[PDB]
Amino acid sequence: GKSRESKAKQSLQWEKLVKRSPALAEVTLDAYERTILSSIVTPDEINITFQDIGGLDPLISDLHESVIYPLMMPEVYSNSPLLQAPSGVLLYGPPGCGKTMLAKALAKESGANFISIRMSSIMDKWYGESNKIVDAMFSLANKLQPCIIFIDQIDSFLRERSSTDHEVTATLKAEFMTLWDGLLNNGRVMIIGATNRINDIDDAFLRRLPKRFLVSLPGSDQRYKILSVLLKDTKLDEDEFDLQLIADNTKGFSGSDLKELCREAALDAAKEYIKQKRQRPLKTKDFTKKLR
Amino acid sequence: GKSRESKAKQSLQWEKLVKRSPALAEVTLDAYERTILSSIVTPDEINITFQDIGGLDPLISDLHESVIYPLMMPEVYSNSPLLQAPSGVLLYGPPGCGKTMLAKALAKESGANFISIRMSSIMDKWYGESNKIVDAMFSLANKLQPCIIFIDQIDSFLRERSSTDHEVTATLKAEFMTLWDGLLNNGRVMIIGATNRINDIDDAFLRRLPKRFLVSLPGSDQRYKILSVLLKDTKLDEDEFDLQLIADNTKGFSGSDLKELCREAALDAAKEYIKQKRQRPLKTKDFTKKLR
Amino acid sequence: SRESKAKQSLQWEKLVKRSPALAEVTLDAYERTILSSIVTPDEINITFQDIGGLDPLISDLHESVIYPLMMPEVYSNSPLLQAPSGVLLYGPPGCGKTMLAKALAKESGANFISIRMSSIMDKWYGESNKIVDAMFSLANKLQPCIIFIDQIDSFLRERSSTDHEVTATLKAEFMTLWDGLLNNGRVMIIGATNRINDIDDAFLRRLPKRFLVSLPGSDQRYKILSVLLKDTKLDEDEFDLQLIADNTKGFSGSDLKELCREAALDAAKEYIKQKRQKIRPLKTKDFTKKLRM
Amino acid sequence: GKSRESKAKQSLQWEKLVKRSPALAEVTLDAYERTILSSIVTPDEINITFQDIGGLDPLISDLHESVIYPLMMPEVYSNSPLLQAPSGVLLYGPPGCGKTMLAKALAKESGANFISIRMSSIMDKWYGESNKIVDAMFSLANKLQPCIIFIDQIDSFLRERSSTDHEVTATLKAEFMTLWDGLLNNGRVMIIGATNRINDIDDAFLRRLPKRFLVSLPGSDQRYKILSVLLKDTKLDEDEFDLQLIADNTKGFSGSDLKELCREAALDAAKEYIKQKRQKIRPLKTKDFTKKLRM
Amino acid sequence: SGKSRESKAKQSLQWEKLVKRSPALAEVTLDAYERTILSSIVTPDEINITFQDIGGLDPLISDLHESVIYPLMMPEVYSNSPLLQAPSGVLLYGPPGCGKTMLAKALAKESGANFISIRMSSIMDKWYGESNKIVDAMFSLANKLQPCIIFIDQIDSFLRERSSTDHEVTATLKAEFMTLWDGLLNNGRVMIIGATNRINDIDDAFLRRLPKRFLVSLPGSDQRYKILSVLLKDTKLDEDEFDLQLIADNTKGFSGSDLKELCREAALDAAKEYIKQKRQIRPLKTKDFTKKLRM
Amino acid sequence: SRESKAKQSLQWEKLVKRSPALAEVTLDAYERTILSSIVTPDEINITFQDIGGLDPLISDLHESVIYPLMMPEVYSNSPLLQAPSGVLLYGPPGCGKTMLAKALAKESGANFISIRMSSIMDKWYGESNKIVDAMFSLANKLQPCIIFIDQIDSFLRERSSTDHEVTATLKAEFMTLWDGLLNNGRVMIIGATNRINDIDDAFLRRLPKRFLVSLPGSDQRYKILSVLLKDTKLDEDEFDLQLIADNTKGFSGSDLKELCREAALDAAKEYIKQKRQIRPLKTKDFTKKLRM
Ligand SMILES: Nc1ncnc2c1ncn2[C@@H]1O[C@H](COP(=O)(O)OP(=O)(O)OP(=O)(O)O)[C@@H](O)[C@H]1O
Ligand SMILES: Nc1ncnc2c1ncn2[C@@H]1O[C@H](COP(=O)(O)OP(=O)(O)OP(=O)(O)O)[C@@H](O)[C@H]1O
Ligand SMILES: Nc1ncnc2c1ncn2[C@@H]1O[C@H](COP(=O)(O)OP(=O)(O)OP(=O)(O)O)[C@@H](O)[C@H]1O
Ligand SMILES: Nc1ncnc2c1ncn2[C@@H]1O[C@H](COP(=O)(O)OP(=O)(O)OP(=O)(O)O)[C@@H](O)[C@H]1O
Ligand SMILES: Nc1ncnc2c1ncn2[C@@H]1O[C@H](COP(=O)(O)OP(=O)(O)OP(=O)(O)O)[C@@H](O)[C@H]1O
Ligand SMILES: [Mg+2]
Ligand SMILES: [Mg+2]
Ligand SMILES: [Mg+2]
Ligand SMILES: [Mg+2]
Ligand SMILES: [Mg+2]
Repeated sequence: GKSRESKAKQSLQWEKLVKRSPALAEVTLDAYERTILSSIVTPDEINITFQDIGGLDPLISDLHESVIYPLMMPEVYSNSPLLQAPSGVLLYGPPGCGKTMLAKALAKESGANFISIRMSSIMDKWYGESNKIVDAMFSLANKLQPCIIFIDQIDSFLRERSSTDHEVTATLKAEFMTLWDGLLNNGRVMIIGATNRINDIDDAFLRRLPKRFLVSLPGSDQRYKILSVLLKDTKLDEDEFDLQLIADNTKGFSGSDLKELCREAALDAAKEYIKQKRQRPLKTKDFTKKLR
Repeated sequence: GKSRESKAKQSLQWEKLVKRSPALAEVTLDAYERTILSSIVTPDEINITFQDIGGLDPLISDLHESVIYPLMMPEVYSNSPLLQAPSGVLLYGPPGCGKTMLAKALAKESGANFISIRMSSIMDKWYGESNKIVDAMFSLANKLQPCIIFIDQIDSFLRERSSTDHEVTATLKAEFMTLWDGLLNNGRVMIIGATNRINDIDDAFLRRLPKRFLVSLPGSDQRYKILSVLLKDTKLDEDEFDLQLIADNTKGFSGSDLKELCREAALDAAKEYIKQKRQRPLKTKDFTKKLR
Repeated sequence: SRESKAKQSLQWEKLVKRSPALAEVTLDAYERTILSSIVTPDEINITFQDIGGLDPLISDLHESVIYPLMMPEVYSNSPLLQAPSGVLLYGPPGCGKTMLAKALAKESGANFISIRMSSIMDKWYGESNKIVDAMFSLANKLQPCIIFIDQIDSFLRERSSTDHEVTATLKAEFMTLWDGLLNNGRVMIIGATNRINDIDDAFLRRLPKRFLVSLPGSDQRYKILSVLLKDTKLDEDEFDLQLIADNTKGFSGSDLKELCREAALDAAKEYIKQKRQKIRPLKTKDFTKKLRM
Repeated sequence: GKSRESKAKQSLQWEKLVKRSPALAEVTLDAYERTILSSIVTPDEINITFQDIGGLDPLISDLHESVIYPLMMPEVYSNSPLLQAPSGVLLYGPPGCGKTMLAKALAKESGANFISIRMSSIMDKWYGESNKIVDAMFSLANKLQPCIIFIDQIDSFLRERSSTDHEVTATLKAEFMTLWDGLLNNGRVMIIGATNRINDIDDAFLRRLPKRFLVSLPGSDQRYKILSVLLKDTKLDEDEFDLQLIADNTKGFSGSDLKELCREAALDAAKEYIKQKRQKIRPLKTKDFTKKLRM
Repeated sequence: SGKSRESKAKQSLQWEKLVKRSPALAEVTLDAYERTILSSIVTPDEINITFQDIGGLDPLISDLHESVIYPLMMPEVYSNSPLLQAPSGVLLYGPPGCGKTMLAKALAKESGANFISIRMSSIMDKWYGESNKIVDAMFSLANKLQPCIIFIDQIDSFLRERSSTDHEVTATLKAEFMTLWDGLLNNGRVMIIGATNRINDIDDAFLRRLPKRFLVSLPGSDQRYKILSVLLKDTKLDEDEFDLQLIADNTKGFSGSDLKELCREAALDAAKEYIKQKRQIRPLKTKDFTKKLRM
Repeated sequence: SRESKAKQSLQWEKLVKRSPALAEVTLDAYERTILSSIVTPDEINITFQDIGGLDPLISDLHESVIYPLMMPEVYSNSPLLQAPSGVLLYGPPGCGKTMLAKALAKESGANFISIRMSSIMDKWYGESNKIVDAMFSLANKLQPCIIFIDQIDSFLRERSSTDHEVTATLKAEFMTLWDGLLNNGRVMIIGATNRINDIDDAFLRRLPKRFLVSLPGSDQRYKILSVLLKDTKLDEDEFDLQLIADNTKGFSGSDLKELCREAALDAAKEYIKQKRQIRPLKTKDFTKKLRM
């Protein structure tokens, strides 16, 4: 971290990481390892928990029973070597499905050390430093034993390797595959991404993500569930309000669609509250006015 | 390089190598040689042996009798000047079929001093350091005479040279090409590489890897073999389990996909046991349920 | 590195024993650094007779390169008969450029500087340039000399504005000493490359003699297979090398060497297993089964 | 000497050392040994005690039992020869975490003779004078049998040797390695060093510092203890003031940062009192500390 | 080290100024290197800049006063709490030309502390170990002249982030500076004050030693108005045509030095006729500055 | 210095006690201040059997150094068996080189001159050359003599124009005096360096015999732990030394001494607390202090 504020952020992240577990006090880091630590996200920083995300009850339960307990509880799962947590985890679906919120909840509830690295922080201007950054990132995730590495926009980073791509990026991707699944066995390291398209991911990179969570468009019951959890603690009508009519009228709708519709429905009456304040339950009419 | 932890790791690996071969104690190493010494994998670090490999028995036997025995038994093969070890070995194939585990078994059981090198330790930002590091790698391999230098993801390291290549990468590849096969002949040093796109490798580098092993997608009997060696030391149903149906129904399944399928079957089979422990024999239904 | 200094002393002693006139020659520090890369004929295991399929190329290389350089009294009558200032061995990979390089290091008798870019490069400022200058000065001091740069398409790559300042200064210094105001003695630069087009034009000019080590023909491949299978037991009746040479279309010398090694291993696997507890004669089925045919 | 203040300080330090140890009056010193004696630090000069350090009580106790007591009392540990004091001690860690506070506590509370030699008194422009200075430093430490040679910022003095190093520096480092752990066995001399860049120290010098104390950035409980120690003999509010929150949100703050925060908090608390006095002190509050603090 | 007759005379003159400034300073004596440092001191007579000559930094000037100057110069007022003492170091960092050396000059003249404005050429020396002795004598002299502020202009170069590639004298010099700045021996009323543009260039251990940090940022609209009003003092201005407010709005992104140059160009263009008459004054107007301003 | 003169008289008296025929030898003032820095056997408390893990090196050092220097008649039959004029106990730090020097000082019986560079360099011009000349003259006069220069790498560093003129003429004088030492008297210069490469090659070739004291092996570390833990009470069953030896990867002799010291302190801290108002040493006390 060249910047002083980056160094301060690194110190804050390291102090919080030591606070979460004192077993990291004796662990000594490298310079690029501290640079990777700069992006480490702590559970207190994340606001979204697994209780916040709804409608994906089969997917949330699958995520729990196949990731959280296999990784954080090796004592329980140590009966066989096949019961370990997988090398990678994939989340794929259409845009606007709240996969980033799923990653936030997967960071928080688990309490696993989380690195939310990006393509920009990995690439460095000097020659050969992107590979060293990737190596120190994997070394840090090995040092922080119950750690999850998260990459958002994984389709760009795990993009298929061709002959027309930049040599720095191809070398970086090959180094990433070497450290991800190579001779040197990783610790309890799980790489996690959210992609709009699964075809963009390389087949070798698709191999390193053996479990894929289809964050599919919610079904009618699941649309109702997400409408309920994204209208929580919203001052609405007790008698007139009916979520099922909105769920039936919203066919082929994503989470972002319902989120923006609820946002507009709240704002149009917040305006009237401001108007009265210058000198509060809603109704169906706001929701169904948008519906046609 | 000059880091305290890296120096301790280099001393540990050198002590392990001296323990493996008492004759190695009297040899001397340069500073760059000590630097590349940190990339050496000792047999104890690898948890995968040759017998953990299934479905590649013809490949295992051919690789032994054509790669390991000519290299590690030179007195036996010294009867003819055409029985030496190949100057290079390429393990290429579709992802999952086990090239990395081939290299793991070679690191554990061949008895050769292994050098698992990634690109990050090779590339250096300073001018002329990467070429000296490659020269030191080859000199160290020559000094530890039955050595193996393994480059996972060798396609990016040995890509087809172009005018658009970075100068340091191009000079790096040319220096590697020179030391690999030049006037100053190497000892019993062999470069083993792993890749998926064999055509991505340079033609003059594919020449230096003559003994190429096509680790292709396993067949039905092969897939039965990986399913059997994956499900060892695990409780199975005596009558209900029918692994032949699982092997036949896993159409187009790589080794890693097979491992993930086995792990998922074990998880849904032992969910109840894990729930009981937090406060189940495997059957055909567990495997076929995750199978599609 | 003490190994480097010991190597320099050993090669200097070898060159002094080879040429008594070299004893009184004094060298600078960077000259000794280059002297670390001197290749003596004792380090090369291969003579010119082991290169087969290039006999016209070998003879022409001799008459145009080795004889005009090693014996200047024979060619001194006419000034046009001077040995070339550079030689390029370009072609497809595996056809035998380093074969001729090792043979020139062994049998020509010229002092050999098989330099690599690891020795030429230096992290400190103004050190790579002085290393190249001392390389040329040392080659001038060891008056019949051959400087070899394997994979020369990288050292002498086409110059661009994106090139590093130290490497641009390096290539310019190489150009200046290669053919500048102060002409060299009997110093000839020899290079090998897979990509001749990547070499700079101002360097391709400085390599006037160009040997195209092309892909071997049928008779050439027969010569390579006869050379590689020398001192190896062959079947008098079954084994016929002409069929094998004809069948191996588009095979370089390295591919033929790998075919010979694999065939010998397949033939002698039973001998190997007996040793684990004579060599079987090599047959045409043994070679042809491995080959695609 | 070559300076009136230097000679006066030499005489004063020698008198203090003679008063501390009556048997030291019979010991004669060389001119270079007197120049080293000019750098003797007595406890009366140091104002920090071990009680003035907070958040390092496990480290303070470990340092005591492994360094101070094995050196100060050898009769308790003399039942076995393996209980002797370490030859060197390295206090390494990020800056501002209390390494020189521990050094001051070692100077005052431990009771060992303390030399806080600086790199100016060691280096000399002449030939061989620096090496004679180092040799006399080690001889003086041996004469003052329970000595501690403290060298603040030992990373620069004991940096990795190289050909680029001046010949006097390389000769100096070789002389230090010879006297420190070489053919002649030292007395109860311990070389205590503080640094921020442990990796800069030579490996051959690092082996001569076998006891290593890592003074890292303070934790939340450590920050609370440090703030409680720093805010002693102050007027604090009985109900408004609460140190726990303030220790909580000062993430990544070293001891120096906490001292600065307390300093500016005291200044802005008393600002009205100074305004009155220039023409009592307001008790400190949590809003006062968190106003200067950036949260 | 190296001394000259003119340098000796300058040191003698500075010593006379110090003795006249404080009678108790006459009884102390100095070393040769202390006298060398004496040449780098600054008296209020040599400075023509007052704290009233700085515009736009009035809250920063008041904060600097209350947190820096008053605790250092009247410890009797602040002696009720030990946490009221002056900071060990103060960093004046910001974009270039914003007024850091203006603040330092006003500090040297109006605060009244013995000011040592040291430059990098007086510290470095080719001879071995002379830089460390120069720094040691600098700190000893600053302790001798008890209220003392040591100014290192462009302190980023002196206190740059240490690395293994640093010269042995540079690294030893910086380690000696860190040892004396805050080490075993507590400094007296000595404060090291440094101006810089590259705060990020400074090592973390040095930034630890400069806890009070002042950001002299680029001036705002009101700040630019105050700077222009200060610069245009004792210069005739048009009663009606001049409008400093509009000028202040249009000079966006200007530092104090840029505004000084704008005023210089405007004044020269105004007085060109007067200079033509003198070779063989018009009051300043808005168009004078506007013809140069590039809004 | 009066103390220096007292030390000189004490050393000369001890030498006269060691060799009765040595009383006749006359001294110069430079020879006296050289004599001030020599070491007698009683000052050394380290004996050859106090060094563990170096018994092959102990025997080689004996047969090539101790006997040829002490018994010249026996080994004068072949010039190869004669004592070399230069011995270099080089190796990694903390492996026993200066302990080997201490044992050579105490057990040889040869007059050991352990000089330091503080006694050789001098500010006055020409005094250092007289010091070195008197050193070699005293080595001549004390007929069995070993000039031990601890850290000879700094003395014998590569000559450069940046070095002082006095340093250059000192190195020239030392080369002049060192050459001709073969077959003229029995004087051998013993050096001990961490970094052999720092030695100037012209001075390096004056040391033909080289002893590599490398990092100890597992068996050597077991022997070192056995030697260090002598006259110390150990548990009969709970204490196994081979576990400590195998767990101390890359540990030098100094590091092993520190580990034993801290383990003994940790085990005896309860007895120390009782005394201020000994437990047998066990494997657990080592392993809690040790890192696995
Ligand atoms: N022959 C085999 N025997 C047993 N298990 C196998 C075999 N091949 C693959 N596997 C299983 O599949 C996984 C394959 O991982 P491996 O590291 O071999 O893939 P890879 O070679 O890195 O793939 P890629 O081509 O994407 O680089 C292993 O974890 C292993 O459990
Ligand atoms: N003309 C030849 N005669 C005999 N053997 C040959 C010939 N050409 C190649 N070979 C065999 O092939 C092997 C490799 O040849 P060589 O090393 O000359 O290729 P190369 O020129 O280095 O390839 P590249 O052009 O990629 O650098 C040699 O060991 C040699 O045994
Ligand atoms: N553990 C602590 N307990 C109480 N106060 C502390 C502690 N650590 C630091 N401080 C306060 O912070 C200031 C830091 O001074 P200190 O001597 O620790 O710095 P230093 O160790 O010299 O710096 P460096 O780490 O760069 O050598 C001290 O004045 C002290 O008041
Ligand atoms: N706040 C201000 N009020 C009035 N004039 C100012 C102010 N700041 C700067 N100036 C004018 O700008 C000129 C330069 O300011 P100063 O010398 O403080 O910059 P500096 O801090 O030395 O810059 P650098 O960062 O490049 O060292 C001064 O002569 C002054 O006239
Ligand atoms: N081979 C060994 N056998 C027994 N004890 C050893 C051995 N090596 C080291 N030790 C112990 O560790 C300590 C190491 O100090 P020693 O003087 O041997 O190091 P050194 O030779 O000075 O190393 P360097 O010169 O590289 O600093 C010794 O006091 C000794 O007690
Ligand atoms: Mg792979
Ligand atoms: Mg070639
Ligand atoms: Mg300090
Ligand atoms: Mg300035
Ligand atoms: Mg030693």
